[PDB]
Amino acid sequence: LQSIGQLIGEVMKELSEEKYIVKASSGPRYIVGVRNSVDRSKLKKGVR
Amino acid sequence: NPLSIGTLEEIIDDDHAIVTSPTMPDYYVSILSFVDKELLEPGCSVLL
Amino acid sequence: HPLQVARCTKIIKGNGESDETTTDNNNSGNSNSNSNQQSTDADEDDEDAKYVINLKQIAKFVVGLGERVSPTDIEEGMRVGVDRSKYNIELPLPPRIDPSVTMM
Amino acid sequence: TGRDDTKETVYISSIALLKMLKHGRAGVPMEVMGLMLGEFVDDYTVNVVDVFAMPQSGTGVSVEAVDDVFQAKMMDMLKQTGRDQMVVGWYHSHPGFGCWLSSVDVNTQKSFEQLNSRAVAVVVDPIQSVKGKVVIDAFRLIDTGALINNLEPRQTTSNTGLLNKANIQALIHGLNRHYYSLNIDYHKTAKETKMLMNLHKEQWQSGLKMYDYEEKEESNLAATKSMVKIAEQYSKRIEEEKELTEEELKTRYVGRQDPKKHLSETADETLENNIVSVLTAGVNSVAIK
Amino acid sequence: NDKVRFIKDELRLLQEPGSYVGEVIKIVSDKKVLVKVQPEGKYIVDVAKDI
Amino acid sequence: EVKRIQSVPLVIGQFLEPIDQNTGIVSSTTGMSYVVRILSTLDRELLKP
Amino acid sequence: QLLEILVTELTAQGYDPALLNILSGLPTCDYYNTFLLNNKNIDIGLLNKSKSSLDGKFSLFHTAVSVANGFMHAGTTDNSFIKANLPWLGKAQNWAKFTATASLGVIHKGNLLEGKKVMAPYLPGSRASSRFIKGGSLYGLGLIYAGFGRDTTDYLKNIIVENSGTSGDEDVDVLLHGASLGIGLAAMGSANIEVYEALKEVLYNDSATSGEAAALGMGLCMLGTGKPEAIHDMFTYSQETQHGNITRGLAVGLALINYGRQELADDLITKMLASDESLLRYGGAFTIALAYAGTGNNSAVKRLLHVAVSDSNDDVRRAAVIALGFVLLRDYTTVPRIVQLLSKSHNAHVRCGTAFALGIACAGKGLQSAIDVLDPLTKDPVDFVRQAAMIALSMILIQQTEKLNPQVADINKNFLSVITNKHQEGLAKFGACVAQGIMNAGGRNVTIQLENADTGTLDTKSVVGLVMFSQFWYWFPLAHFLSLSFTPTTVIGIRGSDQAIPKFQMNCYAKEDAFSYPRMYEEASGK
Amino acid sequence: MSLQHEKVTIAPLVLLSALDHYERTQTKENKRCVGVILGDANSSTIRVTNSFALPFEEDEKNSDVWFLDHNYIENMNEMCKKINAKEKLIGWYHSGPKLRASDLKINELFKKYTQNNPLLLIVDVKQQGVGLPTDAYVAIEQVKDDGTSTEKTFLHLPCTIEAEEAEEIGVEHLLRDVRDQAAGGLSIRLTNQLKSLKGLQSKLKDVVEYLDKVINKELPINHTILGKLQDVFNLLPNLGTPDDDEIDVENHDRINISNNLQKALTVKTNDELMVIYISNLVRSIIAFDDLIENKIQNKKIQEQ
Repeated sequence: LQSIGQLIGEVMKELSEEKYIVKASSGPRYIVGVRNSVDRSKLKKGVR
Repeated sequence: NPLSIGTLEEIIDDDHAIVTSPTMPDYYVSILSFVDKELLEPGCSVLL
Repeated sequence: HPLQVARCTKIIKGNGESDETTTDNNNSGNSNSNSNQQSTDADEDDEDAKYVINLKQIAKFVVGLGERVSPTDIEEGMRVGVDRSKYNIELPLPPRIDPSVTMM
Repeated sequence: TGRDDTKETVYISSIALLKMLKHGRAGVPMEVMGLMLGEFVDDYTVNVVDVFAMPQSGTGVSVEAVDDVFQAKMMDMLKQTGRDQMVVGWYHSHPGFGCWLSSVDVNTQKSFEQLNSRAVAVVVDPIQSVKGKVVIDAFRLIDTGALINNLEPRQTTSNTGLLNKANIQALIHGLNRHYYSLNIDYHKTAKETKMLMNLHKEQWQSGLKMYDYEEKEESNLAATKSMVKIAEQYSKRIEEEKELTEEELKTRYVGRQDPKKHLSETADETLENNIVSVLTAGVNSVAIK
Repeated sequence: NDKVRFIKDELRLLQEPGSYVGEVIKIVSDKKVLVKVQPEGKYIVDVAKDI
Repeated sequence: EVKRIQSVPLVIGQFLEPIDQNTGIVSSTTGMSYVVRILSTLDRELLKP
Repeated sequence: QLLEILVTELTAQGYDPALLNILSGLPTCDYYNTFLLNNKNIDIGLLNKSKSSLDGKFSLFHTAVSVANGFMHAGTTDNSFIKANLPWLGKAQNWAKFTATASLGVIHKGNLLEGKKVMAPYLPGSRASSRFIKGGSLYGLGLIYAGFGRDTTDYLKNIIVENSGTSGDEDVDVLLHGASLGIGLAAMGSANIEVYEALKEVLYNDSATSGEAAALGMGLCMLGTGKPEAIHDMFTYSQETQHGNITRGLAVGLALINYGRQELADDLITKMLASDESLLRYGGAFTIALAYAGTGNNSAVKRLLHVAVSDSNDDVRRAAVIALGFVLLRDYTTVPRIVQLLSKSHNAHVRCGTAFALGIACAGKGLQSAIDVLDPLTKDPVDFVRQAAMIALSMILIQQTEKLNPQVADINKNFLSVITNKHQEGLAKFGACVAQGIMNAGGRNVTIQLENADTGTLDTKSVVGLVMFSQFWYWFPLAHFLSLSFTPTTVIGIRGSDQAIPKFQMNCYAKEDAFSYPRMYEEASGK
Repeated sequence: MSLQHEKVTIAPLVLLSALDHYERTQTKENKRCVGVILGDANSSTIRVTNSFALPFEEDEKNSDVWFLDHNYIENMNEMCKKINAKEKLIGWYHSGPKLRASDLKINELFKKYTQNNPLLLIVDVKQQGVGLPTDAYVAIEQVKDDGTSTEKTFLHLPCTIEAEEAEEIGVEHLLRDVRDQAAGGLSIRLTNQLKSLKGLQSKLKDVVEYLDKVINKELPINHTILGKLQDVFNLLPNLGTPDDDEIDVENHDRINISNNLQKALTVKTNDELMVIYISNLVRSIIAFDDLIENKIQNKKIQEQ
């Protein structure tokens, strides 16, 4: 209850190393940030 | 202010009505004001 | 007002739904109990016929029993009024626009 | 008559600001509950010294959303450490909506009015706040008797009378038939400020710290080429640029998003950077050996 | 002074809320107009102070 | 201050046309067609299309 | 001060009782009352339109109209305010009601014989409903008898020791706020130490409203003494006390005490701007203002100018500008040059203080250049910038005909226009109404004189008027202190042999109608 | 068990809370505010997320007497798991600034609520240091060298303030000062560079004093300090090597690029001058025109 859910999208296109175009399942396309925790080597286009 | 367009589907005989909005939801509303159910008729567009 | 209008699409009994799942199995809990055999940790939940409604934005919710009527009066295929956000039957609505139509 | 009925200046301490943001942002997308503990003085001054978060409720914010077991226990703990204060209000969030009280929240204010009739209700959005001045407003009820007979306004006397407001929506409807809004005043000392400014000793150690010189050369390289390429852009600007009306020249020769301004910034960042790098190097030479 | 002031005034416009966009279908008799808000439904709404 | 709003998180939309240099009309990907203010010292030499 | 010691010396030398009575101030009051009594011009039509627009159902509106009309009918006892605004006065509530009782203390100013008598049914022990009426009469008494009566002080001192043994009741607090302001005025420049002790108790209760009132009341009395016991007490007590209404008042209160102290207040000033409370830096700005007033000092002009810009609080900016025109009082033509930058500002509060500064500085006589500056500030889209400019304009161009100077014509119609419209904001409405009251004060024969021109030397009383006047944002009825800065302007022939006013006529090379009274502000039956 | 505490990140919530809490007990004159700190632990990065007071007394007559209420620590745990389960006891703040040996024994107590070694977070509330508003130490137990016994001791482990993201918003709101050190423009960093030299120099002065007291006043040799100093002498720049010579060539390389930029601006600044004089040229003509134009205006009034 204190951990809380999360939202899924897919990387629609790489904007920058530190900026990504994701398409949310909820609805709208977003520009998001990259957390310290997720590495940019993992990030790429078309990955969930 | 503002006033949303509505439509009057039917009148329920207890000074209430069933209305259908331009938004996806539909709603159980009270009949109010100077306009009565005698002055209304079903299928007429009404201000909510 | 406003009670957003929904409609029953399923009678899922309240003691057959398995609201509790610590000691209860999904198929049924006892069929007339759910957590009245548990009083070792104090949690209470029984109810009869909780219904699944379908909203007109097409979202489904398990909602309350009638809070201004008896649940006998609320049926499968009967429209109902539920709160703005607290989604719990207060008032039933007739089962559709069927009277008068049929009788002609 | 009777009560003064002028809306308080709410002075929220630094501790209480940051604490509210901490519990709100972890909890999104959900509502949060909590009680505000302070001291009330004067006839219109509440000082909200501290807060405590009431655990996350399963029905959301309502009039049942304080459990009396947590509440009693929680205040009892403040009494054992001398941090004790009195409930002077309550806070709640709407996580996705700006500041206002729904029907339920006003009804909660009616309950807190019973306990203290100068009570505040503070609505904190945790995510909409990027300044942290914004989307925090406090509300306090104005008497019911006051509403009916049109003696409702009496909040404009005995304040600054500088008001800050926006939105019609729920906000305004809430205002007319119930409560009155006034800005959040922030109180601090220079000991809280002093703690923030420091961020270790590596703050100042880094001024001496010199990067890779591989990086400096790269930055300076990029900048050199950039100024040539923007000088050409600037050459187009002065291609003639003597035809009438300044506005038609701005659009035509790209005087909007000016190449002269762009050259200027580019030069200055690089000029000043290399100034510090030569200085810190020279500092290093003489100082160590 | 001109420059700092402008950078802050554009920020103030962002912070204050959105706008939408309709087209006037007809004029109604309370000094309101029937607008069809183009991406949503209709709203009947009061004139401006310039309109 | 402005730099922060400029930066993430953002919601994508699509520029339609100007209606004024400092107010344009867009449509968001949430589904809502919004009239929106344009921050100055943005490239307006590619914004217009 | 100088009058009081001179009366004592001449009675003890032995002197005729005419000269002695003159210095005591009884004949001068009387001559200027008679002048108002004879030449006053009432406008009822201003009251009824003012009233109508700015209803007394709304608390902020009630405040503007009340102050305006108090100045309108000022200096003579009159029934125009009372009769016209009789259902409207009954429309008040809360602290707007307090303002309205004290509005009678402006109206009834001088008329010394009738002075106790006129406020009498509104006093404690004649009133038994509304605590606001009981409090606002004592302040209304205080205003009438300001800098006059040494009889009056004692009545109020009796009330004060009565009411400062009690603090637990709200009634007692409202009542003792009006006693405490009243006594300061009544003993303004008396420097009497007994007044100080009585009101130190009032400060010491930690009351919301009587503590601010007491801070102001004690500095008015110890005006310009620079006594080091006072200097210690009020500064220390602002650290101790963390009620922001009291802290503010002690800071303005200190500014008062250290009037005309010059560089022997330079030590006190250092400490006030080095404080971390926004209240003390605000009152630091008037500490420079009053210490070095009307006098060229390098320290004074440079420090305010620094404070105005550099500070990280917005109130402190606003204040330092108002302070700048107090330092540059005598050199009142140089203020628009400096404050052009401050009119042009990005800071709302900077701009608000700029309008007030011209207001005060160039108050004393027309200066067109100032107006040219304030014309943009009138139309500025910050609301409180509007409120400040609307007010300031009327003080500079005070009681001059719409024909004599055309600029007056525009400025009057602009205040009216604002009042007709209802889409205008409340702050804009306040300033407009109030400013019209500043134009049309005293029956239209009064001006604000910053100094007496038979000697060219500053009037002690006026300077202190404008500091309290300027502060009204944080405690609406301090507008009333403007009484001290208006002075009737008139020649009064006097018998040197009978001491009575003769009628006779003089030659004056003049135009025939340029210096006649302005025309009327009424027309609504033409429809 | 783990010995993992290598980096200690502090939320600014912790430093302002310790400031309040000292004053809500009113401890003074080497009486202390001892409370708990919560966060995450059993990890390479410790994030100190929260702080609370506890009941606590400090006796000046003997430092081995203090009070602590155990029942308070057990009851506070129940509550905090409901607000946030990512919060757990990770150790204790101590007001300081003086670290004592009796504090090792308080330490043992806190080792019975957390698996890891407890973190003792010295937060100076008296604000005597112009830097270090956090110093962090962790008790570890090790055989000390030089014929010395097993000592239980508090070793320094790196800490820095870094702030949470949710905290940040308020940090931005409350800082409305110009910031003398913020790392800004040319101006801001010339003020820094000077500040930085006096910083280091004072730090260097403590080392001198320390060394003297070892052989004068016979301080205990702590060979850890002395080991670090061997490497200080071993990372000294030595002149006359080809490295130093390349660095002096590089100062000219960098100043070379600075020179080209300075010329380029001289053209912008002269561009602005040219453009004003054109305006003034025009304005001379416009002002001249008014004089002619009056005649034209005057003539109409007479006619009409």
